[PDB]
Formats: sequence, structure tokens, C-alpha cells
Amino acid sequence: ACTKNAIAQTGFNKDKYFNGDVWYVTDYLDLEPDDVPKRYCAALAAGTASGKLKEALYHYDPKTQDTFYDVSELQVESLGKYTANFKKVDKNGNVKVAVTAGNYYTFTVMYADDSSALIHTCLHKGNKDLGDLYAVLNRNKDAAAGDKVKSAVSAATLEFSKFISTKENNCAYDNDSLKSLLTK
Repeated sequence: ACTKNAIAQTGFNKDKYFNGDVWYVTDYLDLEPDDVPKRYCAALAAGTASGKLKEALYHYDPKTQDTFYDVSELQVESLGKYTANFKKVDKNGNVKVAVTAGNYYTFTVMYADDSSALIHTCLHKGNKDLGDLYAVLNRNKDAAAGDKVKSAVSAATLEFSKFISTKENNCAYDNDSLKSLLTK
């Protein structure tokens, strides 16, 4: 179940966030903690491709080694708040699972700057959802969360101390694949 109306960043700079580059998830928190593993790896690219707002996603479970990529088309609800479809793809963009009615996530950028961000997402698969999921993002895969995004976590009335770090999982990412997928 999702329960939060996440508030987007005041003055959110959409072209800076959606610039074609990669974001690494360094820390996460699901308000339904059992919905996701305690160890995980995730990253995304976000950009405009031929006029359309897109994201490319990567998930990796560093223990089970379950791996998947996705390509998403985002529609605008308000500044900083989006509804995204997704298709499951291999790392090269070939479709494994097509865009499907009812398979979507919401995406809210609560905070962003040059190097970091805080997002909220509520994933839906049919009548199932994966809970309220917060993620601290960084442009550098190995950077510890700085005071700007940690203060943003507090300003959302969360505690950064309760987030789970991804940093000890030997996460290895394919940035070329993510940037290419934005076009698929």
C-alpha cells in the first residue's frame, strides 16, 4: 500500500535533473520494509529523448544476482511529479515485457542539486504495489550522502539513520547501457 503524497522540490530544475546522465541509489527506505530486500543495487538514467521524458532503470540483487532493466515514458502531473509506464528490456533495449496497462510507477523529486537527490516512488503492478519507496541518489556511485540531501530527508519528516545503504554490496553498474536505453 502507498500512503504518501510526496511534495516535489520548490523550484525543481527539470532540465538539470533530466539531463541524460546517470543517478546511483546510495540509500533507500521502504515504509513497508518487507517489500524489498535488505541488500540491493539500483541506478537510473533520466533525460529527454526525441522530445519525450524518459527514464532507464537498473535493478540488481547482489546476493541472488537477479538483474533487470526497464525503459520508461514519463507523463507530467505537476512540476517534479510524474507517472511513468515501464517495459522490461535486456541491457540493449530489446523488449522482454511490453508496456502494459496497469504497470506504472509514480515518481516525485523531493530534492535535487548538482550531485544528489531525494525521490519517492510508488510502484504498481496491476493491483499490487511495492510500497512507499524513498531513495537517496548521487551522481557518484561511491559518495556518502552529504548534508544537503540528509537535511532534505529530515525536511520530509524522515530519519536518514533509518535508510539502508547500498554501499557495501559491490554494486557494479553499466552506465553506457543506461544512457543508451533512454532512446529505446
